[PDB]
Amino acid sequence: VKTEACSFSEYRIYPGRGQKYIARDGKVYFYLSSKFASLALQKKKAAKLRWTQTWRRNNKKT
Amino acid sequence: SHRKFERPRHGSLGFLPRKRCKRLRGKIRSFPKDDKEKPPHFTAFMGYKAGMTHIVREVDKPGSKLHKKEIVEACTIIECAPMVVVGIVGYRETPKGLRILSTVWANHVSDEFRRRYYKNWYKSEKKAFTKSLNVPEATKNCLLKRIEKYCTVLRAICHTQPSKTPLRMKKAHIMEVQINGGSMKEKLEFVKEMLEKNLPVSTVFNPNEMIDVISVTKGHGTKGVVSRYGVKRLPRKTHRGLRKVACIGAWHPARVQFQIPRHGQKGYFHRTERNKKIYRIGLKTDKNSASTDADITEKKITPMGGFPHYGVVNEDFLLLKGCVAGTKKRPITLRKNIVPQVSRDALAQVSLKFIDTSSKIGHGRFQTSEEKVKYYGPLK
Amino acid sequence: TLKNKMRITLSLPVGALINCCDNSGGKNLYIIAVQGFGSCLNRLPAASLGDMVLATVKKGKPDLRKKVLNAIICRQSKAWRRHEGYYIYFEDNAGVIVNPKGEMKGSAITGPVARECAELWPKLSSAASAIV
RNA sequence: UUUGCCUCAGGGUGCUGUAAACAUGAAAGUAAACUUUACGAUCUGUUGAGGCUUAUCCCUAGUGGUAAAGUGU
RNA sequence: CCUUCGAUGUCGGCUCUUCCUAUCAUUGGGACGCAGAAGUCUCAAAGUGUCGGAUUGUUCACCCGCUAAUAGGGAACGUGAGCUGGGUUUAGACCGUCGUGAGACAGGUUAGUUUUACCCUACUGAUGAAUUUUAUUAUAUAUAUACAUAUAGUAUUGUGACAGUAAUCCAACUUGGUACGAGAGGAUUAGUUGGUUCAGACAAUUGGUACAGCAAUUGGUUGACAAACCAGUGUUGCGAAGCUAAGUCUGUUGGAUAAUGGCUGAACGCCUCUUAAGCCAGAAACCAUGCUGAUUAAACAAUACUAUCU
RNA sequence: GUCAUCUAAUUAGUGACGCGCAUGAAUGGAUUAACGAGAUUCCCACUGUCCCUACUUGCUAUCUAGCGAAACCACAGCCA
RNA sequence: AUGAACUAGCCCUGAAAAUGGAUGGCGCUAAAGCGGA
RNA sequence: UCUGAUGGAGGAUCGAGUUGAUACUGACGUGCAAAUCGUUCAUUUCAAUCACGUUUAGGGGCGAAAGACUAAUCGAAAAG
Repeated sequence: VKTEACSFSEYRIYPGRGQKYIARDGKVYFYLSSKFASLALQKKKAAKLRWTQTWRRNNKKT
Repeated sequence: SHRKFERPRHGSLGFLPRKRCKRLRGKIRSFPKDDKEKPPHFTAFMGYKAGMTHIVREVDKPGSKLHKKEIVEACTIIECAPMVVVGIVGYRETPKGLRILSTVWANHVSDEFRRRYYKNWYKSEKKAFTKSLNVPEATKNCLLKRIEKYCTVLRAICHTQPSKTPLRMKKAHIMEVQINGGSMKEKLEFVKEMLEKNLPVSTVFNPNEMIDVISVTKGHGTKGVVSRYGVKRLPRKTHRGLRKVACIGAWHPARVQFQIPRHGQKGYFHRTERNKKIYRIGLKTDKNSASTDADITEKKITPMGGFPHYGVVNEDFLLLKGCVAGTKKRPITLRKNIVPQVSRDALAQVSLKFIDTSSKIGHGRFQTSEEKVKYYGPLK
Repeated sequence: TLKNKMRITLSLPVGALINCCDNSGGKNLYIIAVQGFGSCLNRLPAASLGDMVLATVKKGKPDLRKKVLNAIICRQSKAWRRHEGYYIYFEDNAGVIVNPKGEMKGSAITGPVARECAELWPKLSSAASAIV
């Protein structure tokens, strides 16, 4: 099955699950859940969120 | 004088009285009309509501704005462990309705079946169906011949097997499934052959078949007229509260009409909903009941973490398109359509590409626990 | 010429101020009515992506203001489900000014346009730059 | 109402977001001794940690329990 | 001026239901000054629906707009122990006119307490006994019996009298730029995909909700850390579960008819749908089907087991 | 009232016009900055006022032990 | 036995209203209706 | 004439308290109460507020004027 990738987190979005948000410039974002959508809409960078894959990769932790 | 502005009435008068149902089990008001040409067959089944998931399927509607895209559909899982056929009832037509000639039983009935006859089975000594099961085959065949001679409607008493389900309830659910099909003799023989064996869902129904569901809706106790009939809230300035109907009738007749919405019981109603399509009949034996030809992943229907408030579906099941009345664990009767449907939707062959089994608790991101552990790697 | 829109969640009831997202001259559109809305006692007429609405211009060219004119919604901020399985939404509500027949009064569309609006209105899609 | 159930525990599934403690660990800078010693929001490692998760979540012949037998016919 | 002055709460709107038909739309017809399209007249028909707003206390009105249509009416001018209180209609006050004046004013303006249900019934839901002068659409091994049969307790599966009842309308495209028409234009019907309003459910997903839970943080307080606690939920993020719509699913086909058009066919040698006898086709109407209830039938059946019992 | 303006739409508001039912000069006329729990129209902000309601907290209601009124009452209480 | 034109008995049209409904009700047509005896 | 300080005026401003009572036409309306409760609101250097004392008595008083008030009694109190 072809899954997509979250834009805030890196989690795989399986069909029928996520939500889309397309910005003023017209470039699309996919969010796995209402939580990630909430953080991305408050414009929190995933790099400073300790549990995110971005943070894990940034601190060479994976 | 007349209403200034017309608007249709609140709610349907065809579902009155909105009182609690007599029983928890859905009850067929009427079976599909018998066609003498078709070979004898069962017309109904009973399962238990496990939960809901969603599936991905490829549309084949020419001229539809979807057509060749893959769409997501909500589906209800009904755990359908095989029943046991235990008895036969014959009905004859009289000007006063259908009259039972007699009901004959099988030679052996399960304790699960006998439990339904007891309020306190544990402290009884379970004497039910103990000395009437030793009737001679001579009188059994006599009663069967009389049924064949005089009866015009044949029904098979069959009961579910709640032990195969995660239900706490142990006493089986019993009903009679009308045998529609050939002649009276053929019906008699058809049910006599399987007078004691299991009746799986596969024999009763097929995939891609439109059926009807009979079940009791989810209960809500007494509800106000606003939530029970959809009446409009009164403005905020209303002196004695706003969640009510303002005028409950004209001066005359000097009575309240039965058509006026009032507070009362909401939910726990008996509903018969038509045209739920069977998307898949999943088998207990196979290990890929939730797999598709575009998934090839070895997985079963139960979502990762169990079905919330229900358990694990370890038996046969069917995937119904759409929603079904009742709570989880509710007994749900499935009935063949009153007349066979020939519409494009009824005749379509659903070909699903993906069946979701992520956790229905929270927002699950994985289809399998193996996938979750593979993603996370080792932990503490 | 095919009006099988497929139901989209109703946003933008009557009285909504949305952007114009076109070079006609108007800056915003004040929704006056929704085409095809029938009868329902206290129900406000509300529009979706591909819907044609009646609107007036509250900011823009004086030749565009103080008049009843047709518009088509192109961007809707209320999340709506497309049948692939996900939900989608823009930030701004936006529609373009059109002829009653549906042809744009302006020549270009500024931002993105929803695919549902684009397939309903072809010349609007031709004028659009990015379709999402 | 004893292959049940209740209970607690273990496991699962989730929710939150990385616990306390320790570290000649970091830290804008500061002060006090003849290169070290003190103060320091905050940060890092152990630590996707810790906490919580049915009370109406799921699984377990896992622990402990499962009480007087009163009334009517 | 008949009833009410030891008081029947006096406008409108909001809310909600039901009814009428003198039918606005939808169904099926007839006529036309009817080519087509649009329309007008008219029949059977009340099943379904009759909207959003600006001004005005307003009914009415009148505009803007959607619509398929925005028909007209009743129910104590339906509906104030349902609300509201804008108006009217007490006492304050202002203006104009009238009055010598106190004051008057279908002249205007501003401010001005809206009480009670726990009773009976009705209605909505919720328990529930009792039911022999009672009931029976049978029961008996191709054969009798009402001069009969029937106890009762638990329990299951049923019967289903009777009552209620539900779906509705639209668009686009194809038929078709076709029939028709000199052109200009331009169908009906069927089909397809959608949608409105309504109804019944449901929560996989999306959203909402928070005195499950985690985390952050302000003021105070426990010597500090830790742990907390107080601030009528201290305040914030996220927030499972459960509810929930703004989200998702589902919403038949038969009979017999009305109008009308016909058949055979006299009366009346001909003719005539019958304004005789005898027939046919036929509508969103009707009755069923399907659905809901059935302590609405003080209803009943089959079955399982049993009570010293017979 | 008529004409402008305000709105998509104005029996409202404002600006004008004035043969003014029945305006008008300490019955004070006209105008006025500042002031007003005064009357009124519009705009921005704002929002559950509304589309269209849903969920939730406290206190009641509810069932129980205890305590325990009153108003009203010819007789009463199904309808066409 | 033809065609008319009148006449008057019963019947029909003209004949539409709001809770469900009333020759008093049931019903009645070889009347249980209408006019007599 | 201008600029910076100083100074601390005013029936000046905000605002608790006091003194009142705008709105919800909220609750209650068989009230906690024959006028209360909640939120909201007005008022705070002055024509300010409070206490006690004292004066004015019924066709009389007293009235920054509502026919207001004069012991739940006022377009003529209460008692006989």
